[PDB]
Amino acid sequence: MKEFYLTVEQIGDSIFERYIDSNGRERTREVEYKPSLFAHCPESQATKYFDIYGKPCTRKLFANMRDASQWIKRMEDIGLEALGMDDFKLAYLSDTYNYEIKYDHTKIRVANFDIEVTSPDGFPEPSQAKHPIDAITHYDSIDDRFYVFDLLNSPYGNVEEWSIEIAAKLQEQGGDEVPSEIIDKIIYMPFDNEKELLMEYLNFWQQKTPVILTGWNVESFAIPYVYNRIKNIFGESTAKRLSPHRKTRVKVIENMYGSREIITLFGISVLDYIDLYKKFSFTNQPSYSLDYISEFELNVGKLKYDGPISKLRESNHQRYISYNIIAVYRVLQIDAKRQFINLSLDMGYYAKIQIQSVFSPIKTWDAIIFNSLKEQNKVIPQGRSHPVQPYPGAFVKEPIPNRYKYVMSFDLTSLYPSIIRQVNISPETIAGTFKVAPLHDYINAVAERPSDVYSCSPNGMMYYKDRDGVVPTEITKVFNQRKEHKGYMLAAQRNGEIIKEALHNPNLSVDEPLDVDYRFDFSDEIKEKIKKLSAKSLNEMLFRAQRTEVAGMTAQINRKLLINSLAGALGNVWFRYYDLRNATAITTFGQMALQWIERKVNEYLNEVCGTEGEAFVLYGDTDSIYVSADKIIDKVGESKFRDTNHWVDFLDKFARERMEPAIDRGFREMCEYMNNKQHLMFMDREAIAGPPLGSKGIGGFWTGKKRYALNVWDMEGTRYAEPKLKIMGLETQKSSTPKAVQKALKECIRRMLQEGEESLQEYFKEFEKEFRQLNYISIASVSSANNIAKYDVGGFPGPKCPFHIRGILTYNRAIKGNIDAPQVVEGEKVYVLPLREGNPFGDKCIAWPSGTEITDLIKDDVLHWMDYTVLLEKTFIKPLEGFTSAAKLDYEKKA
DNA sequence: CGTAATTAATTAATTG
DNA sequence: AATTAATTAATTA
Ligand SMILES: Cc1cn([C@H]2C[C@H](O)[C@@H](COP(=O)(O)OP(=O)(O)OP(=O)(O)O)O2)c(=O)[nH]c1=O
Ligand SMILES: [Ca+2]
Ligand SMILES: [Ca+2]
Ligand SMILES: [Ca+2]
Ligand SMILES: [Ca+2]
Ligand SMILES: [Ca+2]
Repeated sequence: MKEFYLTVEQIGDSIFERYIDSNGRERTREVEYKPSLFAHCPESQATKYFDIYGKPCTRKLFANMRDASQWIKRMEDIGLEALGMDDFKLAYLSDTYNYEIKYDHTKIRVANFDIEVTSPDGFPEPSQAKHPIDAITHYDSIDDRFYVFDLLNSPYGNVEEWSIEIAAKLQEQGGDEVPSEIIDKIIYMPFDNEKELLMEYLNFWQQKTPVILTGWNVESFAIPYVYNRIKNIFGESTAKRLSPHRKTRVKVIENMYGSREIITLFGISVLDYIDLYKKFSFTNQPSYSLDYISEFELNVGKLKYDGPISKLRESNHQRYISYNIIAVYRVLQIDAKRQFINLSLDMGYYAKIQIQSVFSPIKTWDAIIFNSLKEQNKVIPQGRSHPVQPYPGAFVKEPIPNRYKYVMSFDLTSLYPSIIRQVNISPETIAGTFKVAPLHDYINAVAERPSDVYSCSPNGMMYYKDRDGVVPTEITKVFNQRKEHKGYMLAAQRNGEIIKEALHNPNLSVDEPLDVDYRFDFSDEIKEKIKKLSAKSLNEMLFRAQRTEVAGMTAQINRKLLINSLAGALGNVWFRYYDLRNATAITTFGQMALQWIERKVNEYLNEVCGTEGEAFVLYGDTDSIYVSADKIIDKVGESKFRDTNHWVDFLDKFARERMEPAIDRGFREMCEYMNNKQHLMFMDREAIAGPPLGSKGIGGFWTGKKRYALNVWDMEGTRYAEPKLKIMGLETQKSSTPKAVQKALKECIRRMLQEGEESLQEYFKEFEKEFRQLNYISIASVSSANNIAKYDVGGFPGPKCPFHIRGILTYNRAIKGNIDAPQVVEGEKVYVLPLREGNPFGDKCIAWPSGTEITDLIKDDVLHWMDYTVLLEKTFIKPLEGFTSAAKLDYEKKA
């Protein structure tokens, strides 16, 4: 097998590399890498190195990395461009791995761990690490074992050994319910004192040094805590042994009185799973406790205990250790499902960056582009300083607020990267400019044809057609990868719905789930077999389909983010190929494409239909159009339909056979009009939406831009077994909306679109009757807590203090002089509740850290002073008022 | 050190 | 309540 790197670092004039060799064995080497950079040279100098603009460059080979770096500084001061990859580890990696990397994950040491620290005086700050580490569980991917380091004796208590027997038993049975599938994988090690525990953990770490270090919050708690505790007890050089090169860097953050740190461990790539989850999951969560995320992703129960966590070891060491192990295993479970580590390795190795650089689209693209250009013996430009400037983006149509009964939407395939490729937008493909007519004139095809020679964008930019830009070239490759995974995801999704259909009529038999790969559409033979399966076999198959869909979702949506990020990167001053003309070309072409196709669809739909000048396109946003289908249904006649699936079939056929071909012809004209390099504006039907046939449901509605709801029966080829609500922007979608309110408003929308006005009125009353009985957490608002210090005036709200900060300031006054009540962390999320006037908290609202029961000392008071009336009006009634007024409905029977 | 467009909620001040 | 502006948070794309 071909070699691949694990980690790369620059220490002085040396590159330190851990790698897998041709026999699949982990190795380390130190290389005195001699880098190269380039300067522009007179034409009269024969060479093989040119910049992206085809200007001649001469290579300077340096004795070592410091002198290359020194050369750059020198070139800045003179004002002469120093060209080349100035990040030397990428340059090194590009030389040492002169090929598409094929990697083997089973050889990569992936490690997650977490630690427990008992603290009788509040949060144990990693920067002081003054309390003993009393448990560590460290899972090693290569061994596939959980190494459990348990402290038996501590200042805060001497405890008995942990029983794997009791651990294994379910909680019903008085056990700890450690999943049976990992029981046999636990290697348990108790210790007499903290010193040998830590010493043994160090040697262990030396034997089994992580390449990928992960876990939950490990970068901000576990890593810095372990590092500092070992430092205090043993000394810094001993703590440096966590780096396989005995080098670390401590980053210090703020913070008036507060101080937290982040350790960089040279020779390891840290991918904190919270950070992976925030970047790659495409959710926004009310809370980021592992308990909250585990429940969300895996549907597992919260890790319940009695007393505060600072007394859990003391009172129930057994559960203390079991919960430590499970916590570690839950992250593993989440990744088994989400597959983010895998995604990181894929992207990292494709780009030839340090794996931890996947968090950075700019860094990622810089390497991809560098490698792509290096292969052709071309030289990359030097990074330049730019001022930050606002620039124009997408077009959003103003909709008429209303109910819309039948709606078909259409959306463009991967729009921005498609524009990049169609127009040939790249730093080196710029050809010139033309005189700019109003966008409106290009939309209406009345403006003069910009160029007969070059590929054009309505912002005035012209690009060469006769060669390919590095940006179109490299975005195309990732796009194709994205396309493949999306294919796998949609088939998995379609397969899911087939299984869902089959669950309506489950057969009474004893059978097994079928052995199938879900990334592929079921064969007819398979579909026949599915119709004779039992619910048990069907339900298990469904779970597997859904799991396959999720993996395909991860793979496709993150590749989409990467490619869409290149379009954005053109507008970030830190990107080497930053150019606002190129960013503008993309967005302005986009604005044209959408409005252009709006005109074309209306024109078409007026011809068929036999109408004159009706606006069929009700709404659009960036790359999408929403088409009122009422008149399409009208022509054939609503009474002509047997059931819902009949008119859904009808519209589906009409879009596929009539609309898409008319749209394609429309965009081919535009491409010719802009003289583009390649036609790639592909717009296909997305949603078919409407009320169930024969019902009083309204089907859908808009309140304004970026705010609507649709009852969808078919989504880009997936025919649902049950209609799904497509709700965008509305409070049902916002993480700041109370949990119970999100559900109530969703059922409200469901009744409106599927059942009608009378049904809505029934639910409203029922919810209102039950509101005061719901759990206070489920009805609390949520918000991020930024700038708490800015508005804190002696514990009281300063000028312009936001409601949610006011709440935090009310919290902080309530918990003064109290050690074991949890503190609100700057930047984190908080639950928020209104308080009735005359409350003893002295203010109108209170806030406490999200994902946690409010501390017992004031829970009783908060529950009693909650303003349910304000709460209901603010979070539930006001949003519904907006939905219903837009849809011309009443939530209460009007007098 | 991917982007812009857009909403809703809330504070301050003003609307004779 | 009802604006206009400014800030903050959170979406859609
Ligand atoms: C989601 C997203 C979209 N956009 C812009 C660029 C997209 O091409 C355009 C349309 O967004 P989308 O339609 O959401 O995505 P897409 O067209 O790029 O990909 P798909 O094939 O699944 O439809 O909006 C961003 O700039 N950043 C983003 O994060
Ligand atoms: Ca814990
Ligand atoms: Ca799209
Ligand atoms: Ca059946
Ligand atoms: Ca879209
Ligand atoms: Ca599509």
